Amino acid sequence: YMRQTIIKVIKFALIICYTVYYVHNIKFDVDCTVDIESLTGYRTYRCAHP
Amino acid sequence: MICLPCKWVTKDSCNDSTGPTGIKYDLDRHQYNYVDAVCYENRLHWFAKYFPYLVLLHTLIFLACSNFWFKFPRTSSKLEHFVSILLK
Amino acid sequence: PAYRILKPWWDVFTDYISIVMLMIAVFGGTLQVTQDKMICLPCKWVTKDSCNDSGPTGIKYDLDRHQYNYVDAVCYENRLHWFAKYFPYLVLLHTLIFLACSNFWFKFPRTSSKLEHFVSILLKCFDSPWTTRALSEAKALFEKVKKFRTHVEEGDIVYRLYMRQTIIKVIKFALIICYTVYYVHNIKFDVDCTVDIESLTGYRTYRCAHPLATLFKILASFYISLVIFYGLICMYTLWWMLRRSLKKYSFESIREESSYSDIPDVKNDFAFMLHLIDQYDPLYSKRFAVFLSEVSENKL
Amino acid sequence: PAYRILKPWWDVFTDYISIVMLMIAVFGGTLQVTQDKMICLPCKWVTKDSCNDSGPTGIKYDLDRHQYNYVDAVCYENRLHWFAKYFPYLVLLHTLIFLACSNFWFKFPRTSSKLEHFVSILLKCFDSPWTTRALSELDKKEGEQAKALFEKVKKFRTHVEEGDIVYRLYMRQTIIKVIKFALIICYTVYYVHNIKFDVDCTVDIESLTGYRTYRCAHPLATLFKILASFYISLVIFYGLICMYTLWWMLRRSLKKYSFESIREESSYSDIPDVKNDFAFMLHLIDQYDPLYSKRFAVFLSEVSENKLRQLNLNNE
Amino acid sequence: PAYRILKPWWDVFTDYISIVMLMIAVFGGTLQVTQDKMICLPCKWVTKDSCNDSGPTGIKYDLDRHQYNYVDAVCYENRLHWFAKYFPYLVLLHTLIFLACSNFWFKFPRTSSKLEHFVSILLKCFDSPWTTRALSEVLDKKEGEQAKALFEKVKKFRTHVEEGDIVYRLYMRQTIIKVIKFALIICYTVYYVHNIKFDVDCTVDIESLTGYRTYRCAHPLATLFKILASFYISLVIFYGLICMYTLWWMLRRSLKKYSFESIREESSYSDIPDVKNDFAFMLHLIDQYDPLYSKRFAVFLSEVSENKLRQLNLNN
Amino acid sequence: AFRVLKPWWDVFTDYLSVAMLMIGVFGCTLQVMQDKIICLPKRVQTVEMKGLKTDLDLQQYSFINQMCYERALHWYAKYFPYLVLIHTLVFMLCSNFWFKFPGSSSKIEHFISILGKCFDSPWTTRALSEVSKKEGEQAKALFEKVKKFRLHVEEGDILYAMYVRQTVLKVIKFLIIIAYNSALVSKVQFTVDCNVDIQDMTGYKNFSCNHTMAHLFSKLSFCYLCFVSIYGLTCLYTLYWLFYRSLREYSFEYVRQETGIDDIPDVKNDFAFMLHMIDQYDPLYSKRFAVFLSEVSENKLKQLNLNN
Ligand SMILES: CCCCCCCC/C=C\CCCCCCCC(=O)OC[C@H](COP(=O)(O)OCCN)OC(=O)CCCCCCC/C=C/CCCCCCCC
Ligand SMILES: CCCCCCCC/C=C\CCCCCCCC(=O)OC[C@H](COP(=O)(O)OCCN)OC(=O)CCCCCCC/C=C/CCCCCCCC
Repeated sequence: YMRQTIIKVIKFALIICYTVYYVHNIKFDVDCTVDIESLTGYRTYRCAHP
Repeated sequence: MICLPCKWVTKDSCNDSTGPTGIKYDLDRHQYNYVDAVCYENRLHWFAKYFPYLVLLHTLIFLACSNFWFKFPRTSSKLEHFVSILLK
Repeated sequence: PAYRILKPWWDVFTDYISIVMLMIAVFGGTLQVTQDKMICLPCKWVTKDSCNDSGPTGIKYDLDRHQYNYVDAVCYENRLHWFAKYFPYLVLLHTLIFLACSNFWFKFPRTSSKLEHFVSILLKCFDSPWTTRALSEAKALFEKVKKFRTHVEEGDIVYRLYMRQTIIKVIKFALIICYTVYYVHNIKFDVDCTVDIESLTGYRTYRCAHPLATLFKILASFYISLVIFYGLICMYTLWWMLRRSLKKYSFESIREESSYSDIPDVKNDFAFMLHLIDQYDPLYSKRFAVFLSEVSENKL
Repeated sequence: PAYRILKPWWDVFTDYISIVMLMIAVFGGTLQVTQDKMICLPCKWVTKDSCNDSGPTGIKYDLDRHQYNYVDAVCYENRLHWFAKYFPYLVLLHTLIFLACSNFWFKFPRTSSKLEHFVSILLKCFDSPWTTRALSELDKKEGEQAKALFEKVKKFRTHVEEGDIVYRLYMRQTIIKVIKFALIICYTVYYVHNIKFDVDCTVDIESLTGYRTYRCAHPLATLFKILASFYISLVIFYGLICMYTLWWMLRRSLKKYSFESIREESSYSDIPDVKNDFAFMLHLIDQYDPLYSKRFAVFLSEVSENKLRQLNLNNE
Repeated sequence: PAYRILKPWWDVFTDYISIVMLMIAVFGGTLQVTQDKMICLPCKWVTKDSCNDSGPTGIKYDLDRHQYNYVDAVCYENRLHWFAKYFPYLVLLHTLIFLACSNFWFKFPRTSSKLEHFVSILLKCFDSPWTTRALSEVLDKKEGEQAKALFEKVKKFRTHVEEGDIVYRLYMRQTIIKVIKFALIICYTVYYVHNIKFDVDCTVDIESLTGYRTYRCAHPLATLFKILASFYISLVIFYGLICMYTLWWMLRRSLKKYSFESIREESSYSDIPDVKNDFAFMLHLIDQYDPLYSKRFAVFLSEVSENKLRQLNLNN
Repeated sequence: AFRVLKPWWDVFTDYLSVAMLMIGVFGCTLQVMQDKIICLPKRVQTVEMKGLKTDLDLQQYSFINQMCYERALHWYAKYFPYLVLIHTLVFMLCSNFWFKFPGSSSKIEHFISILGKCFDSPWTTRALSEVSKKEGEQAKALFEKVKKFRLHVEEGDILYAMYVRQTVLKVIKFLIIIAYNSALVSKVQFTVDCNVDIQDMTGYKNFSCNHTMAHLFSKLSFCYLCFVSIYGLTCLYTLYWLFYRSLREYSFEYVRQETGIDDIPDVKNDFAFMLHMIDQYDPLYSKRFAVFLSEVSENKLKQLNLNN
């Protein structure tokens, strides 16, 4: 029971740290530059993530 | 990811420079789908793509940690003995 | 359930009619959610805001696909009749209220407690061995029966709630039939929409086809038929609760048939649920008579 | 459940047939919801309001996708036969009527009460050990349960012979099922050929599209024909079962059951020849298992009651 | 349910195989309902009703989306083989018929009554407290009465079931049907599994509506409907082999004659006769499941054990 | 009781198999999606750029998509979840392979019945008190039962060898799965160069495609590989524990060290194997069941019953 509690609390710490750090990268507007000009004709696109 | 190309570019960036008329990109529907798939795979952040699966993995590990002592035989035998004789 | 006997043939028949009404309501609801739409096409030629129709070659409209979707959405919102759009939700609401009216006689804790007490004592009398001996010719059970009689003859709340439920279930039937019959002719396949989106589309008037109208027609007709059945059942139910007085029950036939003639005339809520018992099967009432007569108590 | 004892082989066969037709009704309704569209292409050259049917390059119709959808909806509504559109709904309604007619036996409160009482007394006679002990030819609790059970059986026998409501109800149910089988077979056999893959529609929407006659393909028409053939086969089997059930009711008087073989086998030779509804439910018992009537018949003869009371006097 | 005892290892193996076949049938039916189609592209160069096949730029066919949909529907109806279209429905029907053959034993009312009564008395004998004492070789009044009633019920049930064999006949017929249908399924599925092709050359003569005569079509789910079919065939083979073994188990030994020499020689009760017919068949089924049930039941039918039970009852 | 004879590694492998089955089902539902691969032809005919017109219909694009899905996408990237389902089904079937055998089940049930009834025997506590009436007759009967068990189980060695066979099957299946999955996991790529010859149908011959769920299938394959690796590590530890100590020989000398009576013998074969099972479960069960093996203990208990 002790070990389960420490494992759960350290995993909570890791989860909250990485989720709070990376939660701001979910954006509606994404600028992509993927170098597919040979197949499409344009290089940079402005995508919307619904 | 609904992707629309930037008609005018300036140093790998969109330039953003009598009635109004729509911009003609001359792209097929399938070229649009190809662009959507490519930019979704490449330039969307990994967190946005794999947030629900990471959440599911974290919750499964949490449930396994909360129910490990119920399934581990060395502790489960003691627990069932305690519960049975205490209830009865 | 526990009240498998307090529900007569009209109650169970209306319950099954309510179940079939509910499933057609759910089917219509998923019908309206999933693929319900309307395909709208303008009249190209015009004569006083109409279309004239002065080998064959297709008519070009110069409309984008999104302009067509906009015309569809605007005409669906504005010029499709609200009955053709919210018929399944109205049916679902009506059936939910019908089921609530049917089960409020079960769910109210005072009436639920009274019904469970009567059901428990009736079942334990039905499985009791002494009633067979009495009919051929338990003291604590007899005292419990007397105490329950004194408890339950005080008020007639159960009969009053049943009466109120019957009145709601018949007046709601009347309103449902009136409004559904009056508005069932507004579900048309072909409609005309004049929504004034000329600044966005270029056309004023459109002819729209509602693909699920005819189904929503016949289902509604089907629904009407079911409602009629419900009402007819409820109609006779009103007769069953107006021809005879259910607050007073006479044990005359049973006390004449049985050796004991001292069974009193039961009144109030006891009389009402014993009338329900007699409607279901007279064996239970005939058997509970001998657990009430004080002469048989003296023999017990 | 407890009514499984009263259902002979025809009833359970019809129940499984009915659940199968419900499965095909649900499948047909789901497919009619999801993919019951049709693809309509205009006839480029119209001859006498018809289609002339007269390197290669594709034909240009100058029609938008939305004009095509409008043509599809209009011709699906107008020129597709009503059977091809409402076959699964009709099948569902027919199967629901079959289920209601088969289960109205168990839902009508008078007949349901009689049937439940019969099942209860038969099951408690099965559980009674004294019933087996008497047939093999004293415990206090066994004696109490026995005396209660014989008094129960006399009371039930006096109760149930009054009216043959259950037998008449079964007759009406079988008659309703067979006439509905006849009507279903007639109209479905007549109208199954109208489900066609290729149809021609003429809906007069030249004002909105520009073409008068169209040739339409119904992709679900062949699958609906297969489902209709399956439904016809299932209804034929159900109807044959109904013919056998009606012939079973009309072969011998089910309101007259003789225990002559049973009382001839047993030592008790005074089991009365019961009649009416009790005879009917006992005939159904014989259709399920003759052992139930075999072990229940000892509760009706007066000699068995005489020896029961003699053994009670010996015990008391 | 209660009939888990009567199902040997082959029966539960075929139950799992039928469940798996139903699972792949549901998967194939879902794919067929949702995304079964074909993408048909016209052949610009035609030669003897076939495609000639004589920077780069695309080929303009001048066909609308709806002309393409019409071509797809017509060449799916007319030129794609019926096996590729209706394989999920065929496997669903075959699995349903196999399950019906398996459970018709449990649903037929006469055999259902026989099996239920046999299972009930076998379960109450297996849990009878007197069996432990009898195998270990005073009696409680309730326990003694229960033991006496159980002995008499076993005797009368043996006399009741020994008269005729209807359970064995139904099992024989079900195994024969299950192997015959397996042979037919394997034959026709093996013959028609080669018609599931990814590339189909369709020629439907809709030149008046489209402008082209021959089209080449891709059936996207063909390859999947190939491998699943192969998987299905594999399962059927397993099923058939199991059924074949069961058929051999019916024929290598007489299933209507059971000898208690494995028990009456070991136990002191050597007076046990040889039961026959249906009783022998269900006892052999128990021996297939677990010989312990038959061993513990075998003491309740010999008369020496009856004598010693009556002696113990008298001693109380 | 079939839970008691299952050590921690067996429950761990069962839960890993359940997770692998869930992964396979998720992959199959991923394969349900209609839109699978998206293809565009190659070499098609403030700087302002303009789109490249391929002059293709939607049906031509769909035909190219299906042609490249059938003849250019790797078979692993299309049929990975079905292989996962098959492998996890075989893993689940072989998990209880030594459980389902008839003789194995009979001896396991006899052992657990004898051990459980010994565990609620008062005379076990009586003998533990002695070391550190009617129940005497019950203990004598249970001693004859233990002797019957010794005559019924120890003559064979089916259980240990069959368990070794099942563990070896698990180990080799893990090896094969890891091998071909590591060999073919690189085939699940996003960008695929499709080179079908449909030039007579669409006008183009070379196409560049993307598998839309290539990243998700790669993640699923890596998760399945991690699950199979954990399964293999567990089975390798099981093999090490099985072979490092001879489960045909259980030395009761550890009981002899603290308990004074030395008459209990060293069991062999199936008895020793199942006693090692119960030692992995709970060593108190074995240290308590040890006292029922001696003959001079039976003589004492016989002496006690004689005095009573
Ligand atoms: C009160 C009810 C509450 C429950 C409602 C829950 C909503 C349903 C949940 C599932 C969501 C999926 C719906 C997706 C809709 C959008 C997809 C789309 O664009 O579909 C296009 C297309 C529109 O055209 P077609 O239907 O071809 O028109 C042919 C004309 N006859 O629609 C489809 O292809 C169907 C879309 C998915 C439908 C799945 C859900 C339908 C449920 C069926 C209900 C009946 C089931 C049992 C039938 C009973 C027997 C009568
Ligand atoms: C025995 C026969 C039983 C038949 C029962 C069938 C049940 C389903 C019947 C209803 C059909 C509903 C039609 C829905 C069509 C809606 C529009 C359409 O064509 O959808 C295509 C669209 C394409 O995918 P997107 O998510 O856009 O992919 C790109 C973005 N990621 O979605 C689809 O693939 C189909 C849409 C839902 C249809 C399927 C619904 C039920 C699926 C069940 C899954 C079965 C998995 C079984 C798991 C284990 C397998 C071993």
